[PDB]
Amino acid sequence: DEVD
Amino acid sequence: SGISLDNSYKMDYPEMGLCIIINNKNFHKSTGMTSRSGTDVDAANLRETFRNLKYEVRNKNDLTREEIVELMRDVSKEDHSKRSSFVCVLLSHGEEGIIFGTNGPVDLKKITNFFRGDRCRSLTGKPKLFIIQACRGTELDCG
Amino acid sequence: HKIPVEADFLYAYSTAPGYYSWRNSKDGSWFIQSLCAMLKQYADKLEFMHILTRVNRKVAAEFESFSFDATFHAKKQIPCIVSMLTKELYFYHH
Ligand code: NA
Ligand code: NA
Ligand code: NA
Repeated sequence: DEVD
Repeated sequence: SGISLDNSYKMDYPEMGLCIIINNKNFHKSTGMTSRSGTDVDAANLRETFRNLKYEVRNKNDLTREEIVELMRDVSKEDHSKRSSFVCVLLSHGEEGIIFGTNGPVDLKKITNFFRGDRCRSLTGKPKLFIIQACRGTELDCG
Repeated sequence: HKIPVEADFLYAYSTAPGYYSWRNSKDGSWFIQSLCAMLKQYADKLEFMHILTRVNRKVAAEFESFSFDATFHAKKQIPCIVSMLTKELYFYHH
């Protein structure tokens, strides 16, 4: 899970 | 004929319309933005999904901010008279009101203004859908 | 009759104003994953706002972040439907  | 109701958009034009997918994965080093691993899975899913809805899909990868603006301008100047609707999907980094080209940011208002009722007459009165996978800031929802 | 120049737009945002949005490096983004699944299942049955509402429910219910960093761990997301549409939208006809 990563953020944009 | 009998009584007619007009509560639904007319979606039986010869074509459903365009589906423009902008898939930004790799960014110029000087921007400091990370590579968006997993975005190709999104782009392939969207292409197949909108294909089965009978949209004319165009996938574009790794566009600069200048290329995004020129693409949107050019698409907005096509003749959409035979098309029911328009769809644009943006996959990128972002902030509130902003999406990133590979070399810097673009105001979302600049992209959507090309399709205003007074600036794209062959889409006036037709639904214009913008689907945006990007951050809108840095807050986290704890749940 | 004139039409407002901002009429007949729909913005399907992956996340609420001011918030991060989540993307899994293996499975794709939470929002796009869910959007495609709901269009596949319901585009021949439901009006578009009701499809997007099912997307809201699926993102909110089925996803939660996992991170070794406490700041980014166990977080949730809700998408944000912004409609200036003037009619119902069905992808089918006749
Ligand atoms: Na319009
Ligand atoms: Na978003
Ligand atoms: Na997402």
